[PDB]
Amino acid sequence: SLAPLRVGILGFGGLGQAAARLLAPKQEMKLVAVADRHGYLYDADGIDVDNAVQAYTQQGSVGKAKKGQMSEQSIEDLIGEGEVDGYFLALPNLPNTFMADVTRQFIASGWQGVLVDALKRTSAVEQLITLREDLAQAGITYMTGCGATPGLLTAAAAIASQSFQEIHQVKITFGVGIANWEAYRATIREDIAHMPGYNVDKAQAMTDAEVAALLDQTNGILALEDMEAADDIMLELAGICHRDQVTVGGVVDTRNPKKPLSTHVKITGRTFEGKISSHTFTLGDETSMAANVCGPAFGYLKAGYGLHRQGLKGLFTAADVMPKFVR
Amino acid sequence: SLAPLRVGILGFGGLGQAAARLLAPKQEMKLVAVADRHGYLYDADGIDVDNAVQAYTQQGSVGKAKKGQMSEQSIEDLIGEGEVDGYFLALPNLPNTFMADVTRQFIASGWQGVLVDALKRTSAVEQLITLREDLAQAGITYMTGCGATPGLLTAAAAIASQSFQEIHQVKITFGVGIANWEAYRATIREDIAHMPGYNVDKAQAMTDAEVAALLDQTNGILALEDMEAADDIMLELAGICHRDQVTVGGVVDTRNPKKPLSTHVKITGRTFEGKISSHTFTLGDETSMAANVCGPAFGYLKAGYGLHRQGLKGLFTAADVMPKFVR
Ligand SMILES: *[C@H](CCCCCC(=O)O)[C@H](C)N
Ligand SMILES: *[C@H](CCCCCC(=O)O)[C@H](C)N
Repeated sequence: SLAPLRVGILGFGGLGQAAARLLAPKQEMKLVAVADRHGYLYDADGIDVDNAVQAYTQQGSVGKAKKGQMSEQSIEDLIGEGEVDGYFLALPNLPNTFMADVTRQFIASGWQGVLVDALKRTSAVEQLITLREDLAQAGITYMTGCGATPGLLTAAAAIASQSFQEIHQVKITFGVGIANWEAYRATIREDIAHMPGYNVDKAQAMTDAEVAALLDQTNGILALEDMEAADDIMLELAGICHRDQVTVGGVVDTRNPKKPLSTHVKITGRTFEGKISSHTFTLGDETSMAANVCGPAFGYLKAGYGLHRQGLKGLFTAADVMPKFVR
Repeated sequence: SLAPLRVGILGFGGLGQAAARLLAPKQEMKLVAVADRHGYLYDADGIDVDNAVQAYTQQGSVGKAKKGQMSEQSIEDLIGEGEVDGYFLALPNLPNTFMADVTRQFIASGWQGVLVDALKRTSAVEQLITLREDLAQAGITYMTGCGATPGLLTAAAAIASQSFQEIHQVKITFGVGIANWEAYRATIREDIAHMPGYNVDKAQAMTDAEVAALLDQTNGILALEDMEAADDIMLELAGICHRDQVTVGGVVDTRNPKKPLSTHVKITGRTFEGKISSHTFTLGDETSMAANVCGPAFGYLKAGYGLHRQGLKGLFTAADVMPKFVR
């Protein structure tokens, strides 16, 4: 609180903006750094989040904020300009190697400290796993899949698993209600890619005409099933179950702020007594995606710094470490 | 699996017996050591659990098992006789300093490795907190309150807390159905001590006449409220909330194996968006007390060994560390 963790956010779409708002009341964490594609903002005294959001939404980049710098190498620039202890990578993984490529930038820069992502797709977390020794040698402590799911729900399953001799199934069912289309339309193609007959390339190339066309066919509801979702490999690496016993689905209602169903994870297994049973972890319907992604993300950044300060570098998942409550 | 964790159990009432049964199918953990008040059993090749339970239930001590040694200093003897990497302290805290006194024995012996308890009462965990430097200097890694509650539910609350700016309440409600009076009547006074107008001294002095008298007044139901329960100090030490915002209650049905209500923990707080909401973690009704106490206990022993192998000694609670799934 005399010595808060100095943190940055890379990416300032809806998620990074929400992360900035979440950090505002924190005593022991201070936002000093934001970057987007076209500009960055450093302030060792703490970001003016109102000014950064104005700049981004009104002028298209935080580079246009007071103290903002326009730059086409915004991330390269920001890394070198300021004392930052940990970054939240609130970047869409677009192209599908970008998170790994931003991370390769961090490795290349000679910067050390904590990185946290809220990656979703198994194949994305697999690219970060390939970098675990590169990260370790660099002196980076990297927390992967530390959002809502993967993240919060993955940790809940890892704890719930302790009652069982054998895990049979981990089933994640999420709900999202969109309150502000503005701070979502940037990322809707990420969700549509999981729709039947879609892939990341097909979703990303869609026009708003095609998006509105698709959404009108279901009153703005995206019912997603058997998603490529890194909870599977994270629980597998944690020794809890095989990735094939993990299934992720959910509902995003693009036309209602109200969560369309209660986010939960159900962990089914057999106990040492041979009894088959299930634990369920259910999220409150008034906890938003932002709260359930960004809250854990900074809890893992804080846990990560704890690991970093004890000399433990490399790659950790949300299934591997207990997140620390941030005040 | 070529090199399993060699573990012991101190105390062989219903809980220690259940812990022995839980370890039986494990590949990467091997039970080598049991002790009770009047005898001990060491076997580096792995305990015959059938023989140990026969001896205990039939002859009143594992000292009477094959390879068993009768001894009135059973714990002092066992510690010195065998290579054991971690012990589960499945001892009733009777008298109320016994767990701390057994732990002072471990500190005095020069033995190092992992200890785990399933203590319940705040004041008991407070006695272990006083010993944290003694433990560290001794080279012991001590995992306290690593049962069902405290333990599993405490870790669930620590994870659930990450969605919130401020915690308002953590409410734990547990159910226990007693299947076998035999493996419970030894510990029923532990639960009765939490009944209205009772304390530990009054409960412990009760005759079976007085117990049966009390139980007949409620068809064998013990409805317990605002218990002295270490989940409060564990979540406080974890920086999550004040101990006064933690409340523990539940129901033990002494006359039915069926769990009388679903064990759950409800975490209420305010999100960064100012919204009040609750997460709920609910246990399966066919997960027994044994599974939900002993499963986590060995998950924390395994996590503890991981901490020990990286040179981290002293005192950890279930709120502080992610338990590791034991195969
Ligand atoms: C990513 C998943 C969001 C999880 C929402 C959980 C909740 O807040 O209850 C979306 C689908 N892009
Ligand atoms: C200790 C508490 C047991 C917790 C039971 C939880 C469950 O298995 O659902 C007892 C009251 N002695």
